[PDB]
Amino acid sequence: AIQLTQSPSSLSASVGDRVTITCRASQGISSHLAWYQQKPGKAPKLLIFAASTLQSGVPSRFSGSGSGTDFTLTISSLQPEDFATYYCQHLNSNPPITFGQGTRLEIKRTVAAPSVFIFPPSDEQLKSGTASVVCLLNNFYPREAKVQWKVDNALQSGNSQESVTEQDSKDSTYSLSSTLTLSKADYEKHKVYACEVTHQGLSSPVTKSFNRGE
Amino acid sequence: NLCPFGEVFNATRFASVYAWNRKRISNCVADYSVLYNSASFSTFKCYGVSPTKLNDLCFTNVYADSFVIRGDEVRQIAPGQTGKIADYNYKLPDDFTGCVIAWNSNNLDSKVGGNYNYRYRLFRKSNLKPFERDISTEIYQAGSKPCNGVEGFNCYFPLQSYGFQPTNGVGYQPYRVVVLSFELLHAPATVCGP
Amino acid sequence: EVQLVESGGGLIQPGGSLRLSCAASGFIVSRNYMNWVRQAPGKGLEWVALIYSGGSTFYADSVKGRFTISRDNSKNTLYLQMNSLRAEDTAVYYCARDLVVYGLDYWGQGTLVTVSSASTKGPSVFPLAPSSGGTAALGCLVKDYFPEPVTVSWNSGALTSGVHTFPAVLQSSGLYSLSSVVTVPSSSLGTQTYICNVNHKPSNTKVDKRVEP
Ligand SMILES: *[C@@H]1O[C@H](CO)[C@@H](O)[C@H](O)[C@H]1NC(C)=O
Repeated sequence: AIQLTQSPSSLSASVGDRVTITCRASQGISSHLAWYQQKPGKAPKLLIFAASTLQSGVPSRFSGSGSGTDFTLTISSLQPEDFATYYCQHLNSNPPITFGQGTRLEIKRTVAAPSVFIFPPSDEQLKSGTASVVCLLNNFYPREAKVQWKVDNALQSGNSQESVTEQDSKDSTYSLSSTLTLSKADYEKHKVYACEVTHQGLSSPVTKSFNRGE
Repeated sequence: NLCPFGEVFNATRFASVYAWNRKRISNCVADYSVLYNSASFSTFKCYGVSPTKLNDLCFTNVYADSFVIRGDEVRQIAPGQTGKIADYNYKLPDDFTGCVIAWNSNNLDSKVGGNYNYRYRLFRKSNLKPFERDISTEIYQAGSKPCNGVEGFNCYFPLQSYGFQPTNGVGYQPYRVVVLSFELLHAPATVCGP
Repeated sequence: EVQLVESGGGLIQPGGSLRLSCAASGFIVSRNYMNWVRQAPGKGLEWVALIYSGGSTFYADSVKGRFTISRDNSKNTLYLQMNSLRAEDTAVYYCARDLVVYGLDYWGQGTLVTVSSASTKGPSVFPLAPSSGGTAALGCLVKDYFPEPVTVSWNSGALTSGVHTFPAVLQSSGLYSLSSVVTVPSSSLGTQTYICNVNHKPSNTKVDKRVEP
């Protein structure tokens, strides 16, 4: 019956900016709308109900407005901890309730370059029959970063997987881990394992490496 | 001795549903057939009796209950329903004998900035019995800490306004409802047709 | 000090059955509107079921006839019985207290339900030892488990600054793997012990791994 459409679907802004998300209802719902903030891994947290009433405890930099079909959530002065996905809900006093699709909000900040570390496979893992090699990029901005595995200078491809944390709530940076997986047999054929990192904050690529057995 | 139906249907003022209005109809002849086809009525449903046949029956008493709900809730005004209206505001019995009449009143009952005069009971502990009218305004206790008549956390005012704006989706627009009940007692009959 | 504490999630074979629980404190469930809401991995919020204090129940179309919401007043607990589970039911399931016109003000922490025919498997945990007086990095590699989730902490919760626990990755084997790392002063490598605490509830695997230089 009611479809709710949020706009934009994602967005980035700097600390101190004024941010506005809109929610559009397919028919007039008059003022029965709530706003929620969801942080990664956490339950949604109520921010606004009846389209403009601040839920108790919620910082006053959050405010809402609108009625009928067009609603807006506003953050007057964005803070690093406001990184989240925000949802609107139709406060229907009969069931069905519905939610918008979500609006992802990320913090813009100044370029930070990553600290890089490489970890050889542990002896316990080798005893089992596999070897993983781990490369860590720590506390960088922005999110785009290139990690190249090199094994005796052969660029490896197809045998690694990476993972990125969600943006940090205080320094607003990211971290990344890349894992090169090999059998023990393949691992012992080679000597120089190395991890080469490209990022906007690095003047030239950084490489961290070790020689197997040192 | 024609029945005072214009007093119900054309009443200038309609009750909130929690405080639903009841009118006793007695000692007259009711010509339902002009209503049945009025087509200004978006709803005309009869239970235990037949429309197109009403003008041929006789009843001990007729009650006309009337109130304002939103059009999406009109389906709850029927036997065997559930929902916030049927459970906590106006409840028909299973063996209901009578008719439900409804119609859009967005032009009368809706205000540009929102009309908040019409209200319904949101918070209640259990379901109403049939034809029960609960007009309590006691603070509703959602936790174990009693409220002492202060509103606050876990302590909620039990009634809420609809907020009828003219921009509302038709399901969220005000409808006026009249419920006729046909009481057939062991006494002489006082309302009949032509 | 209102809290809703969920349980009962985990792994279930397609067409199997499962009961979620939500144990509440700070309000009386039998006196409130209560909902289950669910969120498929990477997706938005979907309303599932609603119970009235008066006892009426309502359901999303996508679960009608398969799910049943109920409660136990003596235990102040809300339940969700799920039958004929299919892959599209895989989600984190939240219970919430509903003030209908005032929004959903309190939510449980969520319980992940994975409907899959794959077997459950506990992780192997391996140290990522610190290398060789500035800032060191050390970590734990949590390898080859199914299903999600695992929890990782450091030094029984005492160490939280500079911890990064990465989102898991599914490997071509069909098993998850992840890393958790922390950066500490180099000068503390000989003087402070570092233990990652790894818990995988679906396999009842508990591992504390000391990470030595
Ligand atoms: C209500 O008033 C209208 C307009 O005057 C009239 O057409 C209608 O018959 C009335 N309904 C009654 C008397 O039930």
